[PDB]
Amino acid sequence: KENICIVFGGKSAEHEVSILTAQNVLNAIDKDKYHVDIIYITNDGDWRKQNNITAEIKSTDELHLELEISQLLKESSSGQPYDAVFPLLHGPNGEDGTIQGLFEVLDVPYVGNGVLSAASSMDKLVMKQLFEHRGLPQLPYISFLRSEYEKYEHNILKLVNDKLNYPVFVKPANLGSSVGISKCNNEAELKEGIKEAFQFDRKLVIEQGVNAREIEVAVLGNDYPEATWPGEVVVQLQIPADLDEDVQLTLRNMALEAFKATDCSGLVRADFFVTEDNQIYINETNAMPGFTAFSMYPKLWENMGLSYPELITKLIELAKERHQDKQKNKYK
Amino acid sequence: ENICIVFGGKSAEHEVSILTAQNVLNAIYHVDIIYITNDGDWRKQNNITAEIKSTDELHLEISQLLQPYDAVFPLLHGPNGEDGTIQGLFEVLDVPYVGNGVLSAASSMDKLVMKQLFEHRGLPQLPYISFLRSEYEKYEHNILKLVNDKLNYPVFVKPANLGSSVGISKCNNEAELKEGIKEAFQFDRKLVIEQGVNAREIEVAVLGNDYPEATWPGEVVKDVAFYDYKSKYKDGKVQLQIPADLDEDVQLTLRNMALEAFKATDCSGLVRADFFVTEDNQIYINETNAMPGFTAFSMYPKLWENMGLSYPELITKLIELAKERHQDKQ
Ligand SMILES: Nc1ncnc2c1ncn2[C@@H]1O[C@H](COP(=O)(O)OP(=O)(O)OP(=O)(O)O)[C@@H](O)[C@H]1O
Ligand SMILES: Nc1ncnc2c1ncn2[C@@H]1O[C@H](COP(=O)(O)OP(=O)(O)O)[C@@H](O)[C@H]1O
Ligand SMILES: [K+]
Ligand SMILES: [K+]
Ligand SMILES: [K+]
Ligand SMILES: [K+]
Ligand SMILES: [Mg+2]
Ligand SMILES: [Mg+2]
Repeated sequence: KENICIVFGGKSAEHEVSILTAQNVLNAIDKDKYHVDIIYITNDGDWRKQNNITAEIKSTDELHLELEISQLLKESSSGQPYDAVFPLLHGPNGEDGTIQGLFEVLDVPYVGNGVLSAASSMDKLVMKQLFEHRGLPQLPYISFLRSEYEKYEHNILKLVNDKLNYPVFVKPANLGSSVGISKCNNEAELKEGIKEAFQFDRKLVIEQGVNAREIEVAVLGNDYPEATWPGEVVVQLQIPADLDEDVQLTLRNMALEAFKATDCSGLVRADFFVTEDNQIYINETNAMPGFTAFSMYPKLWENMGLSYPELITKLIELAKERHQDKQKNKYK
Repeated sequence: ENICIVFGGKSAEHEVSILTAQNVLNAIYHVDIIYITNDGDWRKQNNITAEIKSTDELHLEISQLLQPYDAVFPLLHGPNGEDGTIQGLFEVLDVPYVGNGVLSAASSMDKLVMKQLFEHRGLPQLPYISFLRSEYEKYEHNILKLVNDKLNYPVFVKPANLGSSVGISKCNNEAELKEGIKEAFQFDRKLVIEQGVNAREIEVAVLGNDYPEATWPGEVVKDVAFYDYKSKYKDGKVQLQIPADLDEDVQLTLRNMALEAFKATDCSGLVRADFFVTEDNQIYINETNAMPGFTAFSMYPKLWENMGLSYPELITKLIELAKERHQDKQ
């Protein structure tokens, strides 16, 4: 058997769905193939651990678990070091690169994106700037800092009025999912949206609004990633999405380009806007997308013939490969 | 107030981090130090009341190693310290720290991401190419032909995430380029190859959080063209000049470029911007460094001394910026 550790919970608003995700992942892992330990991070930051999961998780209640951090991750309960650590955290303090940096300092192998890819895909501005260098189409947008807005509010609003068309969307640069995002139908709502998002962040983006369908593509791999056929979020899903053949192939190639633009590893989900006349814009990539048994990312791969337990195993094997390829770097 | 100095690191710049730590300790508070060996082992020594006489005497649970400290001051160079990794550990433990955050340290260490962000900011750069080890094995031929068609010999092959000129080689033709690529791949999975330029090498120091300030530029006056590892730390044939012999408008251009490069990676605390200036007065930016060296051969402290900010004041100012940034997070 191989030794795996699941990390879930976290100082997050999505604390409960991370626990729900852990139940689906734990119940999908073949216990005869993997020795499984779990680490539960409470809403206060305390780390708690339970050893050797051998039965099915019957309720999300029993995953609420009620030693130092380096000791919990260093050794499996079998005594050996873990072969892979699978974090299932969402939002800030989870997919922002911090816990990945902790994994790197402690030299533990882990599933998913690394420090650079997680942090660059989290920051809305950096994400768009790397997409633009790659040549990916994006909606017109403006960005500025809180310091600049305190002094140049008049000039910033004049640029928005000229370059963009209403409605517009105001988004904080480094916050959680749908946290501080406001659709603004006039300039009065625009200024109120800027004040709301600056109350918790120092950097802002303002996007041109678009009338389009939301199409998503799932990517899996390290150095030779593969993309799925696209799906749509009608939350109800439609897999595969009803698209023209040339749009389906364009989106799969763009998802591979977005994966490379942020130097991703393991997985990513590329979300697009597709209008009625087949105009394509990339919205964002998700370093740790929804991973429940009914989420879009696993269902997109099920349509490709990859089952949920096989997807979990493939991500673990990618974690081992990325760790091995890191050791062959010289550091002396 | 209690400060903790972290130095060493699992990095090819290990010895440089030790030399940087000696001067920061000798010029700086209740001071504790943590020595990370070249293999990644943490070793702590409490209370440095006396003066550090040699680099040799600095060859000495992580959560318990970190009254709690008012600020932790990392002096790590290169991977596993200057690339966002140890900054993420500080974030999880909710401990204030000096310098750049997770994203800023990571995006400035990776020279490819750095160049792409500098390009979007509008900064001038030399023509370059980048590729992964996986791509070079399946596409070696057209990659070497892309160097011939897009770049111009001589070229400089570099690992993406390193410093102190480790892994860099100047290649005058395709035969030397193929050896430089094989050598650079020993340090990283990703490379950058730049068109070479004949130019003077100028550096500018930046300091601050939401309102950074930049110094006057200085020049690395040298006889050799390649400022390699031996030229940087092994012998004193190279002389620094602060400020540099440049026109007033050229010096002001370099300050404004350093501020834009600081903001291009959303820097916090400090950064050092390095430039190339040709004989016909053309300007390219080379790189920025999230934690520049503080060795006797370094320039970041000397650049701020010329501004009237002495060495002990520079250390204190960096600690204040760390406490300010931490309070804004909480
Ligand atoms: N395109 C180029 N043209 C001419 N010289 C170059 C070029 N690229 C690199 N060099 C030489 O290599 C040296 C190091 O370059 P670079 O800044 O890329 O490496 P580094 O290790 O990041 O530097 P540092 O030690 O400051 O971190 C420079 O001082 C310069 O002399
Ligand atoms: N420019 C836009 N035009 C139309 N709808 C948008 C635009 N930007 C965001 N939205 C809507 O807002 C939702 C959240 O936007 P997104 O940037 O994905 O937030 P997050 O990254 O926090 O999930 C999306 O599902 C989308 O439907
Ligand atoms: K994102
Ligand atoms: K750098
Ligand atoms: K030539
Ligand atoms: K340099
Ligand atoms: Mg979204
Ligand atoms: Mg450097």
